Amino acid sequence: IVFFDEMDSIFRTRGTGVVETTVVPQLLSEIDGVEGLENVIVIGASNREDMIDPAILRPGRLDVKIKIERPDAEAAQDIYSKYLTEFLPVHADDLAEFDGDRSACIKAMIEKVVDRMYA
Amino acid sequence: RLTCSPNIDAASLKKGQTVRLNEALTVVEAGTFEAVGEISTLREILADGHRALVVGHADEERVVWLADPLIPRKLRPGDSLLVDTKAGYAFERIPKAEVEDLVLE
Repeated sequence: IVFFDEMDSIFRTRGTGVVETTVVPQLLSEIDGVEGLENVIVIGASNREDMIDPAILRPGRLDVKIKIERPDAEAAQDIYSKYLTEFLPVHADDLAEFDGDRSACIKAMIEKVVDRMYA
Repeated sequence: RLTCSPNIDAASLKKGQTVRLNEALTVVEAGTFEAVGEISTLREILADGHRALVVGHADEERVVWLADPLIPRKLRPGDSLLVDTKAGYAFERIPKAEVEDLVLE
């Protein structure tokens, strides 16, 4: 798996320059040549998809596009749970309200902060 | 400016053909054409039909006479030719495959 990060730096486009202009041709040729191999996979990430020229994004080479949307309330709760782990120390005042039930206290706190943020 | 030995035929010699010398500086034999050296991209063929303008590896352009085998098939701009800058001769054409035509169509 080859990971091309920040595809805005290179492979963006050749028309707007205001050799870097000779990067995408041979890369497209090499990708077309390696397409026949079954196990070779190319992965790319970019913040700005508009700067990338559609020639590399035509059906064929870059046939799959995946959009990562901004999190919503449920996604925010899941992300908070991914970090607010039970291993972090919890003050006795909040913990006593749940009779030592760490998981219940943590999940209630996660729901409360998610509701506070999206209000 | 060397003199030709009576053994060899002066008219039989071809332009750009490598020749053999000796301690008396007399050409007694003529060999084949050189097969190793710099490769230059052809830019254009001059009006005289005997000299061509090519570009070197370092973007340095030169005017060099063409060898006898180069004087169907027609030479075209973009072809790669074996050259000798010191002697100012192009001896052979090195075939190259272009992928641009395949990509475009």
